[PDB]
Formats: sequence, C-alpha cells, structure tokens
Amino acid sequence: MKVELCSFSGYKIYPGHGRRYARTDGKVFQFLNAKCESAFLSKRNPRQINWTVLYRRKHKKGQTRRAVKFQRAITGASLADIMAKRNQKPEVRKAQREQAIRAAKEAKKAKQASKK
Amino acid sequence: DIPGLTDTTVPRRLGPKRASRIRKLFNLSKEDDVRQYVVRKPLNKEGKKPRTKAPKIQR
Amino acid sequence: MKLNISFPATGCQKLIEVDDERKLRTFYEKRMATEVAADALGEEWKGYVVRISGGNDKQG
Amino acid sequence: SGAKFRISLGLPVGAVINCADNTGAKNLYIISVKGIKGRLNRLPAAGVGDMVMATVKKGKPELRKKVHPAVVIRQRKSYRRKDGVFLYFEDNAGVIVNNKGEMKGSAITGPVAKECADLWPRIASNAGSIA
RNA sequence: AAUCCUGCUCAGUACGAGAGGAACCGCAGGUUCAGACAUUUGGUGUAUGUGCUUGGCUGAGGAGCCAAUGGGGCGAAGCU
RNA sequence: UGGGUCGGGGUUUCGUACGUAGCAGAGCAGCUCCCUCGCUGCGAUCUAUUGAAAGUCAGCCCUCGACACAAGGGUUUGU
RNA sequence: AACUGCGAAUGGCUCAUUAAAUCAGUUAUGGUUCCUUUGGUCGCUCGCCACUUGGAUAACUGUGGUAAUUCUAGA
Ligand SMILES: [K+]
Ligand SMILES: [K+]
Ligand SMILES: [K+]
Ligand SMILES: [K+]
Ligand SMILES: [K+]
Ligand SMILES: [K+]
Ligand SMILES: [Mg+2]
Ligand SMILES: [Mg+2]
Ligand SMILES: [Mg+2]
Ligand SMILES: [Mg+2]
Ligand SMILES: [Mg+2]
Ligand SMILES: [Mg+2]
Ligand SMILES: [Mg+2]
Ligand SMILES: [Mg+2]
Ligand SMILES: [Mg+2]
Repeated sequence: MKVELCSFSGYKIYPGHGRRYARTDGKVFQFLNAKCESAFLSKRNPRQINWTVLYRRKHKKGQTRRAVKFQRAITGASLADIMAKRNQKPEVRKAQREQAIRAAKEAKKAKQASKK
Repeated sequence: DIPGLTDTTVPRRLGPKRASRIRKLFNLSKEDDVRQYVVRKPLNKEGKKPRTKAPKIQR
Repeated sequence: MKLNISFPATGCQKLIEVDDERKLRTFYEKRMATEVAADALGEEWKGYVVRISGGNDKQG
Repeated sequence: SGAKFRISLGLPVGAVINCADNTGAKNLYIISVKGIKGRLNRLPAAGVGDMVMATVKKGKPELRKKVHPAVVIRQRKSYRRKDGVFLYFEDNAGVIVNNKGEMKGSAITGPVAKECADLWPRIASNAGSIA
C-alpha cells in the first residue's frame, strides 16, 4: 500500500520489487527487473521494444458537431424587452420604418429652407 | 436549480455595438430606425441626477 | 481541493470546496475539454454533465 | 532518536571515490573507516553516511599529501532501505569534513543519500537534492 | 554460545571557581560470532530456454547442424 | 479407487514465428499500340496478421479429457 | 484603463578583443537592401451586402490558484 511506481517499461512496480537508480544529474529511475534495467542502461529506446507500454500505445496495439446560443438580458433591457422589440416583426417594424421617413421628410422640407 | 448558482441570472454587461450585431440580435431588416433600437444603458448614481447613456454604433 | 463551477447560460460562477476523494475521482484521469457528469456530489448535482475547462496546480 | 540501519557497504579500503564538494579535490582514496573493529583479513568497508579517513590523490596540492576525514554521500553498491527499495547511484562520491562533522567545502554536486543526510545535518543543508 | 560498541534520554544535570563533565533505569541501533533461509536484490546458468550474430555445411526458402559450451543479450528452476 | 503417460489450462522466459499481403522501402533493371502517370522484376529493412512463435518439471501449479496399467513378484521372521 | 500605430536598433558608457584586421584618404555597387521625408502612382485590368460583410479579443463585471513575480485560468 506504498506509493505505486512505474518502470522503464511502463509496468507497475509493487513494493519490494526491482531497484531504484539515482543518477548524478539528479534524476531518479525505478526498474521492475534487471531486464528493464539493462535495457535502460544500454540506452535502448522503449518505443522500439515491442513488449513495452510506450511501444504499445505508440503503435496503438489493442486500443460530432455542437453549438448553442442562448438569449440573455443585457444591462438596460430584460429578456422581455428584447423579445418584444424583436417581436415587432409582423409589420409593426415596417410601421416604425415608414413613420421615420416621413418624420425626416418634413424635416427635409425644413432643411431645404435651411440648406437654401 | 442549484442554490445560488442556477438563479439570479446576471445580464450581459452591455449590448451590441456594430450596426450588424444589433440587427442580428433584434431582427432588423434595413433602415428600420436602427439607431433607436440600440440598447440604452441607464446610469443611476446617488450624488447625481438619473440619466441614460447610449453608445456610439460603428459601421 | 476547490472546484470552480460556472454556468454560461446564467453566469453566477461560484466556488465549491470538497475534501472527499470519491466525488472528485470521477473527474480524475480526465483531460481538458471533456464532458463529465457530476452525479457524484450528493443528490443535488444530478442530471448534470460538466466540462473540464481548466485548473491550477498545488503551486498555482 | 533513531540510529542508522545496516546497509550494504561496497567501498572497501583502497577505493578511490569522487569528491563532490568544491574544496578543489577531485578524488578521495579511502584509507580506513571509522568505528570498524574488524576481523582477520577483512577489509574495513564503508557505505553511504559512513565517516572515513581519506587522502586525495588528484586535486589541489595543499590538500594532497594529508589525511582528511570524509563522509560517503553516494555509493554504487545497491542497498536496501527497510521499505523494500534497492537503491544505488551512478557513482561513489564523498565529501571532505572535519572530525566535528562540518563540511570543509560549501556546495555539493549531485544528490546525497538520505541516510547520509539525517546522519549529517551539515551535509544535508548543502545537498542540492536528496535520494 | 553468544560478544562488544555507539547514539538518544537521564543531562550542560551530579561534581567543579571555572574549564569541563558522568552514572543507574529506559529507548533505538550497530560490531564480532553463531544457526538458518531465498520473499526480495545480487551472482551462477549447457533448462543448451528464447532472440541476435561470424565462418562453414545440408542445391535455395523454411528448418537446422558443426566450430572440444562458436560468440554474445536476456533468462525459469535450483544453488548461493 | 490409485498412481502414471500424453493432452489441456495456469505460471513464467524470451521477444513479435513461417507464410501471405502492402501505392512501406535507399534505389536499380526491363515494357511503353499499352500507360497520360503506369506496370513487371531485384532489393537489406519496415508494417499487419502477431505481447506473436517457441519452451516451461525433468524436483513448477490445477486437471478429471484420452490411453494403458494396477490383489503382482522374491527372501525371511515365533513368546 | 485597454486594444491599435509608432519608438524602444538613437543616445550614454567602456576600450577587452582586434596588427591590411580596425581606421584614414580614394573609388565602385553597370554586384544590393532601405522605416521615414519629398515628389510621382492609386476608374490604365472589360471580370439578393456595396447605402458598408464576417468572427474573436481587450479594457470591464464575476470566481479563484500560488510563499512569491510586471504569473495568470475558467466564465
Ligand atoms: K580495526
Ligand atoms: K544462449
Ligand atoms: K539472474
Ligand atoms: K536465480
Ligand atoms: K511475420
Ligand atoms: K507483432
Ligand atoms: Mg467608424
Ligand atoms: Mg592477512
Ligand atoms: Mg566457548
Ligand atoms: Mg552462419
Ligand atoms: Mg535460411
Ligand atoms: Mg562434420
Ligand atoms: Mg575440431
Ligand atoms: Mg546474465
Ligand atoms: Mg503442461
């Protein structure tokens, strides 16, 4: 029930098994047995050794579209306000565009007297 | 509802600014009084009169 | 271990403090941007699948 | 308190180990081990955390033709650590100390065995890492 | 047929002007020796077990063999 | 019922078998009504089949599968 | 405040290196690059948004981590 370690081969080293290797540069390694240890010492790469966990996941041995947008209240207008504004669609919107044109048309007639 | 989490929804601090991002939010077609439909944020400070503040709309 | 929970639809993010490993271990061994169901905590976090968006190390 | 448990020695008299401190010495030739009563024909041997008498063979001339107290901090012989782990290092290394236990140098290159640390607090403070 | 030593505590205590400086009980360990043992780590290794490899040989492939254990890596069990 | 002998399973050792396939492969050699970018060979090695193949009690573990064999032999012993 | 653009390659210090090297005078780039400034050029092309298109991100609100930094994450 001690800390569970992992080897050069990626295997799981139970307590009382293998050896631990402390290099001069400060890195510490643990090997499950002398086979994994000798492979590590001879500088063999575990990605090229077939029975190694690193090799197996490297070669993968054995192993949609979404989006949503939600309406929110925006400071100065509750969700009710925006819905009512965007529900002016059934010609209420068209009613508002056309009164602005005539509300600027008579101003244009005043502007004609102001321009000229 | 999770207590204190799925309630008292916080509003987006401030609405759209580009003249097209307001049209998509409010289904503006074309020249339907685009200026007025922009959200006008009200400001309420105790040591001052109440007043609402509108932003400059781009494009 | 603290959990930062945020619901984009309603904002109102809030911090959850847990000292139980089992409620947390549903999250353990998962990467970011993976959606996990938080049915581990009590009877109130039910029908809730949640996405891991980030975190911080013991050292920050 | 707590005394040091027995460990595999692996460094007999006549072993030349590296000097891991900045004293200017490069190697240390073990001439004897402290606390060794011994036995006919048996070489006094030392492990990590053991205080030894050594003479530096190569290094700086003012350190050479003298006998220095030294403490082994790294060993290449595997040794068991009461919890099942057999630990060994890349080299045999030691540091030069006085009879009181204070390291003559100021810094240690490389790790220091845990047994040598808690047995010698002066060496432990100067240790960059502990294995 | 067991042996001796060290560290902690007693204790900067007794004692002493001071410098210095113990002991009994207790605890944790070591030395020498003794009797075993192989779970672990190490050694051995002709299981002639399994890969690699040189020269030659069976027409080639495959499968093998010879070179007084061809050489070498890893290695069960057993011994240690 | 027994213990054997095979087989099987387990364990374990080594490290991925032969064959087949690949538009993998340094390149090289032939065929161009052909092909409009190809096909036919040689080629160490690579990939997949394939943690495969092989061994494993002879002093490893469990079998209840198969086969035969096991109330047989000889020499002695008395208050 | 922040995004953006520009500057930060100037100035200042020192003289360690360096002996056809540096540097000085002379000459070439018909053997090259060049922010900026100034002046040219900007309908020279036949070919359901143009009355103006798309998405994010800052600053900002809110939840934190870290012993610590002009560190930063999620929303
Ligand atoms: K002695
Ligand atoms: K062999
Ligand atoms: K071995
Ligand atoms: K063995
Ligand atoms: K094959
Ligand atoms: K394979
Ligand atoms: Mg503009
Ligand atoms: Mg002798
Ligand atoms: Mg006697
Ligand atoms: Mg051969
Ligand atoms: Mg062959
Ligand atoms: Mg012959
Ligand atoms: Mg011969
Ligand atoms: Mg071997
Ligand atoms: Mg079998």
